[PDB]
Amino acid sequence: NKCVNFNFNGLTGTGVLTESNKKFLPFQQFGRDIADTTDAVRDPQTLEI
Amino acid sequence: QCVNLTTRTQLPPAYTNSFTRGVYYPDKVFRSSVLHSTQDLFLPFFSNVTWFHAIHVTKRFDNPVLPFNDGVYFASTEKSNIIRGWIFGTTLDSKTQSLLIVNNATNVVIKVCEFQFCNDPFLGVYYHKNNKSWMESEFRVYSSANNCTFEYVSQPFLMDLEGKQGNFKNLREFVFKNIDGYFKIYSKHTPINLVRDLPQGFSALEPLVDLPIGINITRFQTLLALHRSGDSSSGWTAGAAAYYVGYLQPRTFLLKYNENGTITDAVDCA
Ligand SMILES: *[C@@H]1O[C@H](CO)[C@@H](O)[C@H](O)[C@H]1NC(C)=O
Repeated sequence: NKCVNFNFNGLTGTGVLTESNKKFLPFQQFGRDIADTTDAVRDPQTLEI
Repeated sequence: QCVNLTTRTQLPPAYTNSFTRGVYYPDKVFRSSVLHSTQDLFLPFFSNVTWFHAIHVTKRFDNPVLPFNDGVYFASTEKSNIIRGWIFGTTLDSKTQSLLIVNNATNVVIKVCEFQFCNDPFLGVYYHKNNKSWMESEFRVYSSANNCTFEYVSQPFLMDLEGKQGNFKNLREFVFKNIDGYFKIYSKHTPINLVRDLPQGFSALEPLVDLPIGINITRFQTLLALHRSGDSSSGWTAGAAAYYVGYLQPRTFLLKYNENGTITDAVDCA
């Protein structure tokens, strides 16, 4: 809930992280919206999307 | 020690048609409700794949030495876990570094080692009439192995090994690729109710492992179990089993994802 510069397993970006209702598959790390812009990320430590 | 089995009838080769098979996730990037174009090594739709059979009825024991051009799609319609693993290399005689992936009765072995692979690698299961029980008895693949770097052994389990009767039930689809010095294995697996064919339909393979081996693979062979309960080269049964081999080529495919991340339809542009 804050503008944060984040780095998730080499994926670097800026933005606010919020709880998500999206359900990722076990083998999927991050999800891209249309146009291949990062939209969601699974934090590897606790596998929270 | 190895023995080259005899009592094996020679037939031509056979071939079959693969209907929209050999599709995996090209990348590890989750996409949901999207129509993605991707260029990569795929198995073309409505392709012809080499058919190898293992039937009791001859005994049709197929385990030839197949090339490995740029990747292989390997499907297996099995009932009693006859196919056990694979071997990949260049010369297979410990001159050059080979790879083997085996699934014996207890463990899953993955070695990248300098094996002196013999002409007829296989495994042998022994069946006891005194008390009906099947379990691995013989492991004839490889003679010697001196220099090697990469091993992996999985936590011991207990495996069926028993020979059922009926039609094939389990479809095992596997994709092997060797690129950037990475051996990439995609796998997936599906209950079937056919008798003799390799189903139609769609199913996207998901990646299973990425071995960082970086060897030079040009040929490979499958290795599958035989049943015993004759001589050293005659006393063995095959067991119902079939497996299909295809040969990946660089293609554009236009994949469809669901509202999920799972690939629910693809089309070959060429
Ligand atoms: C596709 O498979 C083989 C490839 O060697 C070829 O001989 C065959 O005629 C082609 N068509 C069919 C129907 O198998």
